[PDB]
Amino acid sequence: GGLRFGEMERDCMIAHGAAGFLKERLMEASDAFRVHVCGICGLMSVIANLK
DNA sequence: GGATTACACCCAAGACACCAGGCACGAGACAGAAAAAAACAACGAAAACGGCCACCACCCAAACACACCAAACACAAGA
Ligand SMILES: [Zn+2]
Repeated sequence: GGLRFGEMERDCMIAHGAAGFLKERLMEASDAFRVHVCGICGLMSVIANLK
């Protein structure tokens, strides 16, 4: 498994002002995903066929 | 009446529904409700007996008068 980067760790990163490190811990070191939203209704009901 | 009560990490151990009355269909019986007839109200037609005008005579009502009684100004008495 992986180690939990909990809420108090986020508080310490925020105190340090390290925004890029926080974004990288929570996205690229974890469940990063790409979704499509509708520019009109703003719901994730867009049907994307990428191929 | 609800709702919240440290943070991170390690390990082990058990279960991962079974079994029982309701829906459908599955058939009777008085009750939810429908059909009928006979004693219920009235009206048409005949019978004779109760109701209305006479006739009628005896009992209650009015007039006359009697004596009797209740009563009312006032001459007299009285404080
Ligand atoms: Zn849309």
